[PDB]
Amino acid sequence: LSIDKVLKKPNRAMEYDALLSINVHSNNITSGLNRAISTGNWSLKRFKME
Amino acid sequence: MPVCKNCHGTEFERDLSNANNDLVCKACGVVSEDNPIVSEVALESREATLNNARRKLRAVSYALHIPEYITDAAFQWYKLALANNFVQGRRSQNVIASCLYVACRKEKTHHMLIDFSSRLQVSVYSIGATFLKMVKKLHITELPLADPSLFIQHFAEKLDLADKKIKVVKDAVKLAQRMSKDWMFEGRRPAGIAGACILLACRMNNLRRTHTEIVAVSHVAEETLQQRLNEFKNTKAAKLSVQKFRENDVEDGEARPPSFVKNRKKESGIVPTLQNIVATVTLGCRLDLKTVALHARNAEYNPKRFAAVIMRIREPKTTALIFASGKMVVTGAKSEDDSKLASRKYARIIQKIGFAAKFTDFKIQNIVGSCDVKFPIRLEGLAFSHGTFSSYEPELFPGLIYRMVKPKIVLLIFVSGKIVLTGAKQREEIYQAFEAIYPVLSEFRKMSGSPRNLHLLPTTDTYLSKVSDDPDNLEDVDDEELNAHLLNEEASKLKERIWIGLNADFLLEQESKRLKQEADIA
Amino acid sequence: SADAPNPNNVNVQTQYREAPVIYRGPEPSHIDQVMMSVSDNDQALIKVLL
DNA sequence: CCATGGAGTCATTTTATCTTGTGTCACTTACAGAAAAAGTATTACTAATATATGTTGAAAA
Ligand SMILES: [Zn+2]
Repeated sequence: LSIDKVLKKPNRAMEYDALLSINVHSNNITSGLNRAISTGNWSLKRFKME
Repeated sequence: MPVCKNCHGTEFERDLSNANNDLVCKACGVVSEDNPIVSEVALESREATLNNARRKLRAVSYALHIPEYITDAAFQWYKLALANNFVQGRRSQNVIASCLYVACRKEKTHHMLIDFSSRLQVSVYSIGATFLKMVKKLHITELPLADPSLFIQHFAEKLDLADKKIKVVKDAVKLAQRMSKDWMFEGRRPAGIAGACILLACRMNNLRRTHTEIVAVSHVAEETLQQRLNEFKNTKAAKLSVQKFRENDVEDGEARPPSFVKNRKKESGIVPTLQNIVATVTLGCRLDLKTVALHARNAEYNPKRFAAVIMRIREPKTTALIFASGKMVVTGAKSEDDSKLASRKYARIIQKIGFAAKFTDFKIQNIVGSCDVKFPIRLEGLAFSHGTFSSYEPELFPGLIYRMVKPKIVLLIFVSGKIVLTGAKQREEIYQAFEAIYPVLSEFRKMSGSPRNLHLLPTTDTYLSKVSDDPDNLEDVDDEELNAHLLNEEASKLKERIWIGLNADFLLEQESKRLKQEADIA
Repeated sequence: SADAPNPNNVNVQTQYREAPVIYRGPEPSHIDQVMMSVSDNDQALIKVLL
């Protein structure tokens, strides 16, 4: 999704790596993991079992 | 807050000892609260946009490693700037950007606008522009003046190396401090001089770290870096003290920033000067910019580029302007004797070639002026004092922005003391503002004098009267060179042949959509 | 502080509600090691042990 | 005028369902997109300033 809001609007030639947004987009992997291991409620939608 | 119903006591102690939790006053003994009851355990256009602002806010928030704190600090600023509707039509990033920015500025932390953009492809101007605009549409304090003494911390973090850098830190700090004191700090992009200090103290601690390796975190130019460096090499007691002992020498010596040193390179009682004056004139009739573009010496017309025609002259070296509606702007006028003079003259092509086009609604839209006090100025405390009426941004532009409402003029300021002044419709207002603020200039100095009379030269309307105000006096003031500024018919034939030659694609889609007008009903 | 700040302060951030935490216990005790530090988000952190 | 056929009502199971399940501390941590409106960024002008920036290149060692 966050790769697309660059690519909706053809602003000049769009490349500019689109990468450095990943830090913007991170800690869903970290903080989401901390909060998990501290609280101990594991939300798994992939197996639909929590 | 209540009172003893007996002793009329004004002060209470809760008593937590015996697990009654009484509430009683020293002079009464009567309780007040026994039994201390104590607790335990959608769709709107504006509110939704506030939630979105939260999301784009959090997103950019930790990315720069900023406090969870400062974000909800700045989110409020966004809510505020929404009230004046400054945030409506401008690219959302540039808004959430500065709105997040000024916050961590006020807290005096390390974050930087140049650093702040690279989250985007954008230019550290557009963001800077929007930023400085929301400074106008709100009213903001002086506090956010950053120094390198803050940035050298975080810049030191990514330098790798070892514990020695902390030593280097103090080695750098007192360095930069003296550099601020030695007077060649002002009016420069802070992150650069910070990196310069780091390169120095690092070399002072005898390590090898390349310039590239420095600017990676410093986000400045190599050339800039060593330029500010070599600017440091020749400074006071630079040679003599550059050895050990670090610096126990706090002695400033002299102070000579390159600002007025270049004033020596080409080398009150000094009057501000008139650079240009902007005005307007209405011709009262609409013409064809294409048709007028046919015969002129000074003309260019490309609605694909700009919808109007260029008009200029060699003397008195004026441009002014022309519109399609038959109005115009006046530029290139150093005085009023030149302006209404030229303002009438540009109508001589028209009334010679084009429509009736009389001379109407002549008023100065702005006047430009500049001068120099010939001594240095300390801005860092200037705005820190007068930033109610002033603003100083090291990053964007070197000098200081001053806002005077009385009279209403913006005063552009520099280190050398050269002062450019405009945003005035009146020549007297210039000497008014310059006069009144000059005591602030004499107030801030480091170690002419007499204003004489406040008004010396004749007024503006005198020089406006020195030119005929009657819209029908033209041929009399016709330079006779404009009689020669008409090109012949053939020059318009082949010259227009070139114009349309290149413009048949622009007028192509123009008239093509003019056909789509028929396609509308279809 | 918890209220909504504005770009207006003439002087005071001042007025404080002091809410000291008290040691409510059945027996006298001693304070030995008292730590001052700051977490990753840069906010003062005080931890004392009795 | 009577045995028959057909249906109408009326017990009777067996399936689908829901309320419970010893007590007390002591901590614990509304979808998305569409259109309308508002406003703005260029898009030229001087015109002073003073850094940055790049390049380059020229000039010197
Ligand atoms: Zn009482």
